[PDB]
Amino acid sequence: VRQVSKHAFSLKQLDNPARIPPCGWKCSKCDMRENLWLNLTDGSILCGRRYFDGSGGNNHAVEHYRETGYPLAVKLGTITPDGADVYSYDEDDMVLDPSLAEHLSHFGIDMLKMQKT
Ligand SMILES: C[C@H](C(=O)O)n1cnc2ccccc2c1=O
Ligand SMILES: [Zn+2]
Repeated sequence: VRQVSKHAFSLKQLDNPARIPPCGWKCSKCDMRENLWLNLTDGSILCGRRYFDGSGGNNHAVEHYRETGYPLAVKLGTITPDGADVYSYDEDDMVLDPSLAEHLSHFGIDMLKMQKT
């Protein structure tokens, strides 16, 4: 392998004061509680793409990307002190965010307190 996102150091985050718990997240837009992605620009929590067999998510995170251009999302439940799964929609890859700890702090998340799913 994963390479540093071209957005890791230039990302401009919006001020979103909503409290984000350490576990038991929900899609803002549906019942989903798995394949939930936190968009690092706006703090939106939304579900991953639908699988070919119609399982998986309801496309809410990717729809939000197409509407906004906000490129980086981190998969809740993968955040450890060592890192997380971060996807970049405009680079179409799993990427490194060496600023991840800051990006998550901005929305009041402590990486040392999040729980592995
Ligand atoms: C976050 C995003 C989604 O599901 O909305 N996502 C996540 N992982 C991927 C892995 C490979 C190819 C595409 C995606 C993707 O769109
Ligand atoms: Zn959803």
